Amino acid sequence: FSKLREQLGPVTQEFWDNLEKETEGLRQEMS
Amino acid sequence: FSKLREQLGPVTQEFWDNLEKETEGLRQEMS
Amino acid sequence: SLPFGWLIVGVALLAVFQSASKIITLKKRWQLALSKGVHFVCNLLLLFVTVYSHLLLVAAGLEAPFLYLYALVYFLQSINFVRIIMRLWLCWKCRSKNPLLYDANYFLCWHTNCYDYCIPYNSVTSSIVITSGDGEHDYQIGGYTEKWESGVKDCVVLHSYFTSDYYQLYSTQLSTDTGVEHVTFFIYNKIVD
Amino acid sequence: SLPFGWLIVGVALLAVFQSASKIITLKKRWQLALSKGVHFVCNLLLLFVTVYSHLLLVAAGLEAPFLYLYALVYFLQSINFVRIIMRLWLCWKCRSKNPLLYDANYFLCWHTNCYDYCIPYNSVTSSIVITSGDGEHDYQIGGYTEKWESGVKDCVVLHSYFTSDYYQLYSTQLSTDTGVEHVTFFIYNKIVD
Repeated sequence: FSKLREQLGPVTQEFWDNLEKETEGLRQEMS
Repeated sequence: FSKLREQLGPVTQEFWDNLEKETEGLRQEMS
Repeated sequence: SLPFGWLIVGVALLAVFQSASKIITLKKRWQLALSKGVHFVCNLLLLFVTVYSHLLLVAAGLEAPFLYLYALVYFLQSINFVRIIMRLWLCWKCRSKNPLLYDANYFLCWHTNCYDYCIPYNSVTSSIVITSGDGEHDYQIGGYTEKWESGVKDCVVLHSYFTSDYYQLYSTQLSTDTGVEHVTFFIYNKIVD
Repeated sequence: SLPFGWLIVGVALLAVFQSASKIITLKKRWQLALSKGVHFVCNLLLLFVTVYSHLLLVAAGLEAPFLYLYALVYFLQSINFVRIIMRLWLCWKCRSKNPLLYDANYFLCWHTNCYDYCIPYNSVTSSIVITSGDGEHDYQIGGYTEKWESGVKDCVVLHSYFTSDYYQLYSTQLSTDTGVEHVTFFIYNKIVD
């Protein structure tokens, strides 16, 4: 279970970071 | 809006207090 | 006639949006806004599928064993509409959009000339500690953070839908008092009258 | 083979439970348990209506222009299942049921012989203040309250799904230090490694 948790952590973090990068301009457009 | 705001408060509070009262034994039964 | 397939399309879209709303992390402000927007779309889709299935029942003629259920849905949705109105009024009172972004029961607020601070808070306590970290430079309660724009006030106020409780600044803990470098603690005692 | 009327019944029940879940106040512990149970029932009903409408589409033969949608739902639901597992594991790590009851990103925890404390917390801060009120005697952070059973520890730990950060007790503020009667403040500095 520990290996799966270690895999899951950075994957989730990098997904949300990447989503922020690709949506930065659009979120500026709403503001 | 001021009157209805003062109306809503005690109504919500007393509803949740009553729902706590009538469900005390059942919530004990889960515990 | 009202075709049955729009009910299936609405159910599929509602499932997509509800499942997406279950898994959005609430850490950054844009994620909070995204989660609130997705929840709003979810509620609109739920209203659509409820009303449309009720119309399908009425056009079929089998609505009568479901009148109590649909009336219950409409009553609870009316309550939710009133709750959203109260949330908007809390945003107006706090002079902030944070009551829309956060689901907290209370908001600790104070006014400065350049900023209105509104921090989520869980319950009416007899004291409140505001943590201030320098250079980011921020105010923090319960792990909730607002960017520093100005100093603290001697009086802060905890707002809910129906209550407001005022807190007076009693003590300022510096790094020489606590040992925690680059951090100040402002301690507020609840005003009783 | 599969009647269309069970989809309407499922939609009506899902609407009832979703609308009820929107309006449960999260103040007391039993309300938190009730809200989580209602959310669990909501997710089960959502799974039912999704799978059943997909079966209606397959029995009709019109499933294909919706497969990408339904797969999406299933994929998202899979993630939610994993998330629930992690939440349960957090309950195992915190030795508490509070991660199930609360939606917080972090939980500040410490172990005593008679109790395991687990208080919701929003983010990893450089310091944490635990407020202790005597006689109800309780610990409090961010308005979140745990009933007193024992003393503080010199080290507390903030847990999330993937991280653990340790905090060392640096300072104890008494009423003679702060002026707030019947209240103690325990100040913890984050241990840096």
